[PDB]
Amino acid sequence: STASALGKLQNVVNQNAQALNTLVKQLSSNFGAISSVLNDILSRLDPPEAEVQIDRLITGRLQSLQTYVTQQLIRAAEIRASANLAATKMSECVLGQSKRVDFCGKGYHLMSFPQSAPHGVVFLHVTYVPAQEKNFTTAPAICHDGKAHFPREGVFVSNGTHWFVTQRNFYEPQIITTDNTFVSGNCDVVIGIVNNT
Amino acid sequence: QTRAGCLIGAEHVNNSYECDIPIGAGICASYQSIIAYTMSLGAENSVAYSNNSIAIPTNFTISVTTEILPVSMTKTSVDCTMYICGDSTECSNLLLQYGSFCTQLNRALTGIAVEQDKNTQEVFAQVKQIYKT
Amino acid sequence: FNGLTVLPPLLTDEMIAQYTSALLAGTITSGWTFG
Amino acid sequence: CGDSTECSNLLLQYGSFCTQLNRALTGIAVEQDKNTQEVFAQVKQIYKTPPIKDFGGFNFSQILPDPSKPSKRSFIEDLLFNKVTLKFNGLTVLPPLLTDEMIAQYTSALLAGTITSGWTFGAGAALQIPFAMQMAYRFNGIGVTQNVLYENQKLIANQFNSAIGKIQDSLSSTASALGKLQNVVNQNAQALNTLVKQLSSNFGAISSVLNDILSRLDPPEAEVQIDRLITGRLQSLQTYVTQQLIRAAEIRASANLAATKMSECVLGQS
Amino acid sequence: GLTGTGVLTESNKKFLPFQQFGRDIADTTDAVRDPQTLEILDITPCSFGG
Ligand SMILES: *[C@@H]1O[C@H](CO)[C@@H](O[C@@H]2O[C@H](CO)[C@@H](O)[C@H](O)[C@H]2NC(C)=O)[C@H](O)[C@H]1NC(C)=O
Ligand SMILES: *[C@@H]1O[C@H](CO)[C@@H](O[C@@H]2O[C@H](CO)[C@@H](O)[C@H](O)[C@H]2NC(C)=O)[C@H](O)[C@H]1NC(C)=O
Ligand SMILES: *[C@@H]1O[C@H](CO)[C@@H](O[C@@H]2O[C@H](CO)[C@@H](O)[C@H](O)[C@H]2NC(C)=O)[C@H](O)[C@H]1NC(C)=O
Ligand SMILES: *[C@@H]1O[C@H](CO)[C@@H](O[C@@H]2O[C@H](CO)[C@@H](O)[C@H](O)[C@H]2NC(C)=O)[C@H](O)[C@H]1NC(C)=O
Ligand SMILES: *[C@@H]1O[C@H](CO)[C@@H](O[C@@H]2O[C@H](CO)[C@@H](O)[C@H](O)[C@H]2NC(C)=O)[C@H](O)[C@H]1NC(C)=O
Ligand SMILES: *[C@@H]1O[C@H](CO)[C@@H](O[C@@H]2O[C@H](CO)[C@@H](O)[C@H](O)[C@H]2NC(C)=O)[C@H](O)[C@H]1NC(C)=O
Ligand SMILES: *[C@@H]1O[C@H](CO)[C@@H](O[C@@H]2O[C@H](CO)[C@@H](O)[C@H](O)[C@H]2NC(C)=O)[C@H](O)[C@H]1NC(C)=O
Ligand SMILES: *[C@@H]1O[C@H](CO)[C@@H](O)[C@H](O)[C@H]1NC(C)=O
Repeated sequence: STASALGKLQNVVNQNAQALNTLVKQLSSNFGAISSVLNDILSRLDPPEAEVQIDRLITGRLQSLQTYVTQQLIRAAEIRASANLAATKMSECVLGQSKRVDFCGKGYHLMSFPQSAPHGVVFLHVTYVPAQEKNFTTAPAICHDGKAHFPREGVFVSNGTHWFVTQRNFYEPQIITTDNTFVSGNCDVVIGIVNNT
Repeated sequence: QTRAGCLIGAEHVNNSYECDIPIGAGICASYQSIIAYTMSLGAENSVAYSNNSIAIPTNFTISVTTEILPVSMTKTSVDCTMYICGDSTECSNLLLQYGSFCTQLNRALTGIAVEQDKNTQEVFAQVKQIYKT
Repeated sequence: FNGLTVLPPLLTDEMIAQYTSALLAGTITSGWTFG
Repeated sequence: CGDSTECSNLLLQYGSFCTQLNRALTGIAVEQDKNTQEVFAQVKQIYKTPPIKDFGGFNFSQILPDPSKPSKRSFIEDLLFNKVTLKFNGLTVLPPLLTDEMIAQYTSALLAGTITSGWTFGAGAALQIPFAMQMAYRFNGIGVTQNVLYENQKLIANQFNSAIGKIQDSLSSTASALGKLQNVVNQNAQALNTLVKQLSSNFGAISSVLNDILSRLDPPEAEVQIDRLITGRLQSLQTYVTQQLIRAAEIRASANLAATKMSECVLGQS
Repeated sequence: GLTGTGVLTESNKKFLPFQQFGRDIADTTDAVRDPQTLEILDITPCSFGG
């Protein structure tokens, strides 16, 4: 339904067409000579000054052609940079799972699929986005029997009355056991430790 | 009167919306009549920080987004002695005394074309076998 | 025209479609192992 | 031409070079705006730091915005802005789209988000988290167990505060630490200055001013003299434009790198 | 004998008693001294823009 989502490829095509059009239209300029067509100059006067007129035409057309070529070189360099980036993206986000944040997609990357387009490529990135947050009270460690317990993976939370351990990215409370925690030191130096069992 | 100059034909409002048509110096205009205003950088919220409170998600969503990248452009070729002389012996003889300004251009264009082919090949040819579902 | 020519690309669009199909089938069936 | 009818009439037969030059410069300007916006606009909302600040003993007073100053900039930002320091002849300078206040607002939003919510806000909705626990996660991410952080909290906070103070003093006292930005400013100014200076050249004509040539000769050779000046000035202007294009490409590469660094190192751990 | 277009204003520059006119940089005249009143004026180019 929505159009104008492919602005970049369209811009590339338009720039190339515009450059070609201006180059071909430059052929209709006098550059100070008596005419813009070489056959009439040849057919209207003797050599000794035909050389003068042709020199004017030649220098003008050379300048135009050189300008065109230089612009083309600059544009090609830019396109090559973009293509290198695309190759890296397809190597990293399609043949594997990427950890560098926001490189491909917004969220936590899962996978990607490529599709072809007339002068480029389109990636579809699949990402995981959390939602429906909730708020809890938390502590850094638990003091029990004069020892300090920390969680292996997860974090301590409480709903107001009891304490649990959860993984960081999904609410899933569990009873605090000696298997999901480890011990180090005594509850004296940790700021914010709480009493529990 | 704006820091970017002077503007006639549009009305200045005190609101602030998303930018449609950039004008400059932090202001832009849009169609409603035509109105000019100051850009809004986004919404405004204050996350509720505290030293013993945490927020944990309870659900998730799966999202799909696009990314578009150009990889190549058209390969073009131009001939000097036809472009600037158009099959004239006298023009060719006069151009001859400029050295080589036409070997160079052809070399440049050919290099560009070969580069385009290499670009496409390295982007897409990433596998050794053609797998089938 | 006056000496301006356009050259065709080496890889036709059918071949590019075939590459994309191969990549997508590989990632659906085997995961990241085929990389 | 500089307001000479004869010069304009002679120039009329040179084609459509002006469209090309203005088109190139317009492309450059639009690209500049896109560069800035792409680097800095990494967030959707404008977060705000809470009025009460107890970040486990860590102290951010040097980098948080100061409402006292009209600039609404932090201490370090003022030092940076005071460190580097800098419509005449048919050439003009256009203002940027984003003012400095907006850049400061973006920077403040990023800082508040990362201090208050960790790396969550870069992948959805910001989630509150006490700062010490965030630092514990960050240690756990480099192979050191979180046990270590909580038992050495005060020492770590002191080291961080001292390092911030040291970087403040080093930046304030020592100069020539910002060579790149000063270099960019100097290059732009020098290019413009030499382009203006080129007006006084002769290019083989009898004089460098159109009025004298017009008022001291009949048209038949006055045309030749103006033609020589025209071609010389046109060539100089072309040279300027090409140099600008090269420099712009280089700056675009640098800006892309900056955006990648901001995304991968401020919104997450690398 | 010094010709040019622009807008003329009053200026507070102090010409040392033998100069006639001043330029800033890149050889662009900025101030003049009128041969009769012997006071320093200021020249500003007439406004333009796209
Ligand atoms: C968890 O509880 C806190 C505090 O009860 C909630 O904080 C709210 O924050 C907004 C924005 O600062 C205020 O407008 C509300 O008044 C606060 N609620 C209060 C004070 O009860 C917070 O929204 C809750 N939810 C989450 C996910 O943190
Ligand atoms: C916090 O969670 C705990 C466990 O999910 C809740 O305790 C349970 O509450 C239900 C509701 O009546 C009882 O049927 C269970 O027997 C309780 N479990 C135990 C072990 O006693 C507790 O009510 C929650 N607190 C709040 C404020 O919602
Ligand atoms: C977290 O913040 C709270 C409130 O800002 C701190 O509670 C303060 O503790 C001190 C020392 O016990 C008391 O003198 C204050 O009266 C308390 N504040 C209030 C509002 O009651 C707490 O110390 C902080 N640190 C934690 C909980 O580890
Ligand atoms: C956690 O429990 C311990 C012991 O069960 C508490 O330590 C006692 O604290 C009181 C008041 O500070 C002292 O009078 C006792 O002598 C302490 N007993 C021991 C064995 O140390 C500790 O205060 C509790 N923590 C909290 C936050 O209430
Ligand atoms: C998580 O979110 C999903 C969708 O956002 C919830 O699934 C919806 O549940 C309602 C009521 O049960 C249905 O009417 C919708 O049709 C469901 N959506 C889909 C796509 O099936 C889901 O219930 C949420 N999880 C929890 C625990 O509430
Ligand atoms: C955070 O560090 C700043 C350093 O800039 C502290 O501010 C200084 O505090 C000392 C002692 O009060 C004063 O002598 C300085 O004049 C202050 N400097 C400035 C620029 O105001 C600040 O106190 C520290 N934060 C806390 C909570 O102590
Ligand atoms: C040129 O002659 C006029 C005429 O006298 C001078 O103007 C006089 O200047 C004096 C000096 O301030 C005044 O007191 C008179 O009132 C002026 N009179 C008139 C009619 O202008 C002028 O100073 C002379 N300029 C020179 C000598 O450079
Ligand atoms: C609103 O806009 C009007 C005119 O655009 C202006 O005079 C006024 O100061 C603005 N602010 C308020 C609060 O009315």
